[PDB]
Amino acid sequence: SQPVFASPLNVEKRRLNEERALMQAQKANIQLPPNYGDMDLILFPEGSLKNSNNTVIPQSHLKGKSVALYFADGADPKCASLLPFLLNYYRTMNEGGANQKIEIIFVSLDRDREAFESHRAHMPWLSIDLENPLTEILKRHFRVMKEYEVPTYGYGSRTGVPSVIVIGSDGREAQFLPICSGLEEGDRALLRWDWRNTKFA
Amino acid sequence: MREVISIHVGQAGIQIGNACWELFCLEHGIQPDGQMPDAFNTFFSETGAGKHVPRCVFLDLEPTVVDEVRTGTYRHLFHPEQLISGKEDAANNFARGHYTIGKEIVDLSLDRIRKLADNCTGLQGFLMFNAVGGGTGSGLGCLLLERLSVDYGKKSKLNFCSWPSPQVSTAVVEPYNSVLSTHSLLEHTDVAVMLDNEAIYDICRRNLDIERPTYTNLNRLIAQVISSLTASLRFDGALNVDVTEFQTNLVPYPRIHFMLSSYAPIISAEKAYHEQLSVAEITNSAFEPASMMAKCDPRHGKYMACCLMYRGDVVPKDVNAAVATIKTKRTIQFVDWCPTGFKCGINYQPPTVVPGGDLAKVMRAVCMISNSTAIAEVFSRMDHKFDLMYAKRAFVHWYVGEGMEEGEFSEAREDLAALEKDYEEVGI
Amino acid sequence: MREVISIHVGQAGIQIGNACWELFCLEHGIQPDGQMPDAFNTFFSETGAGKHVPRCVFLDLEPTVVDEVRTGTYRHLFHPEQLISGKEDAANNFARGHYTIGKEIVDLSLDRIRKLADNCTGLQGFLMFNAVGGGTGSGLGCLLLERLSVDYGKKSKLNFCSWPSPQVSTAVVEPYNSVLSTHSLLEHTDVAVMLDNEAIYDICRRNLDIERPTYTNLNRLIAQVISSLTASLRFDGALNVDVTEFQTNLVPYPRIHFMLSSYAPIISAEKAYHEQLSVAEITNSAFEPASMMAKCDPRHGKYMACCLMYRGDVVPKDVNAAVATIKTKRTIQFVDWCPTGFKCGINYQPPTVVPGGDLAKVMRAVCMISNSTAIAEVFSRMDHKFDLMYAKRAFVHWYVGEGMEEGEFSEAREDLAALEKDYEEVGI
Amino acid sequence: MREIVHVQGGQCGNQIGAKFWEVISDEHGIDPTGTYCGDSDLQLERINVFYNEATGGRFVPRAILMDLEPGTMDSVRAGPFGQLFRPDNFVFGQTGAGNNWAKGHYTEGAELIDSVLDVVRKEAEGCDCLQGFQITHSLGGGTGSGMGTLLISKVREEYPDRIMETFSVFPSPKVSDTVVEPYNATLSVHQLVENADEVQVIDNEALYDICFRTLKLTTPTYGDLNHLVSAAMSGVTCCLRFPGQLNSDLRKLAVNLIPFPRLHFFLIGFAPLTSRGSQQYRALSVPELTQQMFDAKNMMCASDPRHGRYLTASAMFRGRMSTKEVDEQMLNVQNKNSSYFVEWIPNNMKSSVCDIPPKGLKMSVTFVGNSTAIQEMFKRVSDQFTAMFRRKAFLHWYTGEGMDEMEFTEAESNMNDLVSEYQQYQ
Amino acid sequence: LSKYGLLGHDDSGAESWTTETRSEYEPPRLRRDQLKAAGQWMAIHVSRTHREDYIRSLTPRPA
Ligand SMILES: Nc1nc2c(ncn2[C@@H]2O[C@H](COP(=O)(O)OP(=O)(O)OP(=O)(O)O)[C@@H](O)[C@H]2O)c(=O)[nH]1
Ligand SMILES: Nc1nc2c(ncn2[C@@H]2O[C@H](COP(=O)(O)OP(=O)(O)OP(=O)(O)O)[C@@H](O)[C@H]2O)c(=O)[nH]1
Ligand SMILES: Nc1nc2c(ncn2[C@@H]2O[C@H](COP(=O)(O)OP(=O)(O)O)[C@@H](O)[C@H]2O)c(=O)[nH]1
Ligand SMILES: [Mg+2]
Ligand SMILES: [Mg+2]
Repeated sequence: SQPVFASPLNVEKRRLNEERALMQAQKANIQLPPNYGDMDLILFPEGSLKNSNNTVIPQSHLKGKSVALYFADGADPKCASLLPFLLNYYRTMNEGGANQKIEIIFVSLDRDREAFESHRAHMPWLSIDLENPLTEILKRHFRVMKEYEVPTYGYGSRTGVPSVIVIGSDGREAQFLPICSGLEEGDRALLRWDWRNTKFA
Repeated sequence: MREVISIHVGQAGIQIGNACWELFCLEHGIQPDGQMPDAFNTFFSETGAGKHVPRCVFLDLEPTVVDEVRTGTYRHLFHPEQLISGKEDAANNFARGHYTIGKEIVDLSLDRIRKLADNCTGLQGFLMFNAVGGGTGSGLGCLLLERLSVDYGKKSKLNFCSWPSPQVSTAVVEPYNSVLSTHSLLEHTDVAVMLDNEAIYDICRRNLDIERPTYTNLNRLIAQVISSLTASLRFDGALNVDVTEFQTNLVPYPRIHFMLSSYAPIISAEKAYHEQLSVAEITNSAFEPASMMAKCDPRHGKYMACCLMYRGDVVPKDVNAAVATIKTKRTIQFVDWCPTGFKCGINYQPPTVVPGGDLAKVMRAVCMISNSTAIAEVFSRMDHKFDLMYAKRAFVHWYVGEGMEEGEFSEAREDLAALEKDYEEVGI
Repeated sequence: MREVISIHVGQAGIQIGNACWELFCLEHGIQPDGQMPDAFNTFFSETGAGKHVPRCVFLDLEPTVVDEVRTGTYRHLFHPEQLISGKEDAANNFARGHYTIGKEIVDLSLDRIRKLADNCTGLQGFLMFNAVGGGTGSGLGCLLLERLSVDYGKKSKLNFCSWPSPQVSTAVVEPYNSVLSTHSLLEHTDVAVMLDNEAIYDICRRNLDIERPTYTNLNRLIAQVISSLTASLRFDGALNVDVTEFQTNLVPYPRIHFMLSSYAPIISAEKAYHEQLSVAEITNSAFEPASMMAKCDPRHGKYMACCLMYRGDVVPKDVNAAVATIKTKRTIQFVDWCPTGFKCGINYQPPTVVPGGDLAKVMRAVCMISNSTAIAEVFSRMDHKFDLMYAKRAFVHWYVGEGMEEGEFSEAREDLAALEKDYEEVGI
Repeated sequence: MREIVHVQGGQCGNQIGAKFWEVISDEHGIDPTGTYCGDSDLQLERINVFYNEATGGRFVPRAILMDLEPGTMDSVRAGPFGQLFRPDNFVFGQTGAGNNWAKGHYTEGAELIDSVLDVVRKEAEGCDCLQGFQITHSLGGGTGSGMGTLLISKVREEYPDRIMETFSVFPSPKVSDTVVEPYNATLSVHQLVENADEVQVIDNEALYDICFRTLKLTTPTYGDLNHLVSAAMSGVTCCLRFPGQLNSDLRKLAVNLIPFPRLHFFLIGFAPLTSRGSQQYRALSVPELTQQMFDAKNMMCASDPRHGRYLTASAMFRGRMSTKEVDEQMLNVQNKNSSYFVEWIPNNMKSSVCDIPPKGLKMSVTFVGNSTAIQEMFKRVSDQFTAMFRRKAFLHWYTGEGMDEMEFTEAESNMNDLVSEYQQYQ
Repeated sequence: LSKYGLLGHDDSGAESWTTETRSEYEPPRLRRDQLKAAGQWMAIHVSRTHREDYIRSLTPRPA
């Protein structure tokens, strides 16, 4: 359910969870469907995360970190004005600390594979390739939209391109980072990122 | 048992109300549906299978926000006719909201007030929130205080109104709206608390330091403040100072109950890691002469009384040292007939912060609801704005065509001038 | 109880303090984020989970320096409210930071110093870092010390100020910023330590023997001086000295408060092997005229008082032999009225080294803060350059349009000439 | 933050400003369609100093282009980086100033006043605080000299507590286009001494000659002529957008240069300007730049400072470079050029370590200097005035649009009173 | 020839652009690391030598 009801992650959420709850039904005072606390997910499969040199990184690395989706497009000039600023904020968290603290995952709005690589080589943090359908189902979950083409389900777009958002363990958002929002604090709202209340646990 | 009734008049009071009831439901563990997976009894009734309804009334003469709540997230936390709305916006007219369009839902609003009050005995008071500077917030608020002083004369009436600021007042006819509600809250309201939109603008731009937050963030800071007021009702603590004590100790005169508000520490996201939450510095910042919520400078006024509601893991010793050092500072002064004017109501529960909002998880907090003779300047600039506008009959024909007679314009002016002479004479 | 704050005003103050707070953070085992993976109380403040906030202010009118530490690797060690920015550079003008818009900076800087001082069991230091000839170094440096003089009365004002060189000035109005700063630095600060740039480029020439040091290698040496000066407050030692008695140790007269600085041993790691640095030879290497850091020859300046700070595994008895052979040595002039003029403090910890710096690790070090009459000859040459600026009134009427009255150059001149004449009558 | 407002004035100003907006854009790493490319904090964190947002991330310069003829502005949309400017920022003249100061300032330029104020105030008050202005214009023609000096005569008294830097292209002793030379030159300069904060003198005739020995190419087009100017255009304001060990800004640069309010005419030059044959063969260091910028032959102005004497010098070095190698190397040039510097000011120079190198080059320096050597260039303009004014030549075109013989004689009297302090400060 | 034009005497680009404060005042345990790969690191003698006293000088603090 969090933060958005209708999303491809959250229709897979309900299909997965009360399926194994009805596995527990005829296996045995269970209640159907389960409570939102009882639903649990895996956000990224085994073959999703790619680092800089295109090797797989599992989900176990993300523990004890502050992981945030980075919804961005290479040709967007507002992404161009943000990308160095978030590069600086990455290296200040990482180097200023015994264990590197924040972690940024990439999803892209680019045109094709070649445009994806030119935006990828400038980025040291982890990334998700465009051919994975995990990217497109994440567009409809956190409601990031460039220009309204795909049908939204009675919603209005929360963000614009680009938008960074910190997440939790079960697909929820933790706190918003308004670089283009109702606050529209461009290139300054990255300081609002916390790391005491949002830990991917 | 032990419960209070909250009233919201005008869409400013509604936008306060959906913020306070946003915070009240989360700190009690209940949901927008009304279920939780007996401290909640002061704000929510019990109905069978754990569903809770707030003890509130929503009043607004236009549907532009009331049915929008009826389509919003909090549809079914509220009772259906808990949200009362007419058709026609009163539109910045005290006379319209007092005579013609107000009375069609005055009888509807008293019917819901009776039905929620007689639910359980042991009611303490009414917590009314409205806009003084508008039409229906001032006019329909005046009739509700007129008709509640004749039915529940004994019960408390704590008001929290959005008084304007000298710089920005966002209106052209609000000198007429404010001084015409001045006649209503002297002899009817028990204790009136002055709030101000642009003072909370001042707080959120330099202390929590977002460049552009809006109405929806002032609503969070009001919700924090009224939470710290009502905390002693809800949760246990070292000392219990509830809403029946707030008037025993802050107001010494029947005509002197206009008094300010303050909240410390209003901490941003980045400020919480470094700034240690010493009880000594949160009281100092609460007493800071520009950290309150009125644009009301107290350096050229005297302090009558002060209550400090501490909320969190607070020991009373460093509270006693915090109130020791605030007397020893020569910067502020208290009035000469009152050497001791402090209250320390402590509650063990830490403040409940909203994730994804703008504040951070603070271990301790302090709420400063203080009476002072500094009401004189916030009402004398208000008197001067009335003087330059009333002298040439501007916006006068709108009110006299709605039933209100010319002459009540005059007697509200010397009613405010009499209160000005009261605050001047008492500070001697 | 032990507590010293730092006030860095000017681009020199931020750059020197950039080296100071990186040296202090590596010495207490503090990462750049602030948290350690009871001696930290004197320079930092405990908060949260061991995360330390330095008792400091980084003040600068112009950007591009103060945002550089707002964007470097030390952003999240500093509280972001003592990081102070304006928009306009003080522009190498004394009267821009003293007689036009810098009031918006000083009115909240005193607020931040008050907030830092309400964190303290006992205050004993006012370490101010600035450049004399810079516009905001002299301009706001004058205004902050007069505000702190009337705010905080009888405490110790430390000041490590960068005097301009005899030979280079990197400006043409360096006399115009030096005589004005000094005219109000005599009556405001308590301990003024002279620093001067190519005394110390020449130090890095013949001692550290590296072919390109810069302004940042200057600041690492100065940070080593401050660290050894205040090491006695941090760790226990054989003979503990205190910053509040340097005030009574050095100055003989109320107007004679200018001292010197010299650091030893300063040998890079390649030549730190041919000789074993003993206590009796680091004293001679510090007392030599080519090791002090203001390039004034003490051959023609009579020594008055002298204080030596020791850092490492040093016993006091070879200190006693070392100070005896200095006292009997004739090439160091001591004046006839003062036979006892040495104060030696000894601390236990070895001096720390930046990882891979031009300084080498050493088991012992000496810092010397010495009062001498030779300051009269540094000041008499800046005295001569001020008349030769003022001969046909060059660069004076933009000061007049800035806000100073034409004619306060005259009493700033007479204060500097009273400084010229009084060391002459002392030395007899 | 600190906003600089740029104006292109006249045909020379429009063309020299087009190349400067090309060299700033790729110094910040910006595609001429508006999108930023280059991936660095240190060239993007200070971009609002010259540029503005466009709610798409696009950056548009804070530059207005103003000209009384439509010819050479159509060339800058046609040329590269023509889409970078704002279309509203152009203001048009459909008549064409025919080399006359009278229609530049009084008559034909009066109807363009109500449009040029409405676009320069719109750009100014949109920011929180303006820092200064920076115009580029030539004293030769009419729409640069007369129509440009009309801007200084109005922007100062409406924004009094600010500054501006005017880069004036000055005429030639030897070559002569724009045959009515001394009338436009004198009519601009007497306004310019009273009412402008500093003036940088830029000389075409001399900058052909830097292009003939140190850059020594046979076919000098107006492109690389303006590219050599745009290096010192960029270096004089580099620390406004870039950090440094010892900083400098325009307001500071005025405070420690101008001693008396009536001398503010400054030489300008850029080092290194290394020949194409000498490119690989210079292990470039601080000693060889110092002799290059204290070299008379390498000055953009057509004045030899051997005859003159530097009242105050200034150098904004750029790049990763040592700081005392600035300091005692300039003490060496005082001790060797003792007679080339004024004796009643010791330490006559600026040092300023702009910590960011020029575009592609490891390290450089930009020299600006208040010199008394300009008195010979100001007196040949004076006798060029008098030689053509005794014969009353080329005056009927001026007087027909509201001139006076009286107003021409305080133009020469302010010219002589401008030269007057220079030879008695020697 | 170049890739940057006439003013570029050679090619460095903005990829080689940092400041002295950013390059040098970076985290110190990091600054230990790349220097570790590139070269990180009256006379009184020991009690063995028979210079000055050596009998009772050997007993309380042997060396
Ligand atoms: N605290 C607070 N005050 C508000 C808010 N919105 C408006 N106000 C104040 O309300 C004042 C005027 O009253 P309004 O809220 O506009 O409307 P009203 O009082 O219901 O009267 P009508 O306009 O006739 O509906 C304005 O001057 C605002 O200061 C809000 O969201 N929070
Ligand atoms: N020792 C030392 N001196 C410095 C340093 N930085 C600047 N200075 C000296 O300060 C003098 C000029 O003052 P700055 O600090 O550069 O500038 P400022 O203090 O910000 O004042 P403004 O001129 O208005 O900008 C120069 O002559 C330098 O000698 C530094 O990091 N270390
Ligand atoms: N640096 C430079 N100088 C030019 C350029 N075009 C013309 N000039 C000079 O400017 C003078 C003509 O003035 P101009 O600005 O064209 O007259 P205007 O159009 O009326 O302002 C000639 O003597 C040229 O030497 C150019 O593109 N660059
Ligand atoms: Mg009404
Ligand atoms: Mg400065």
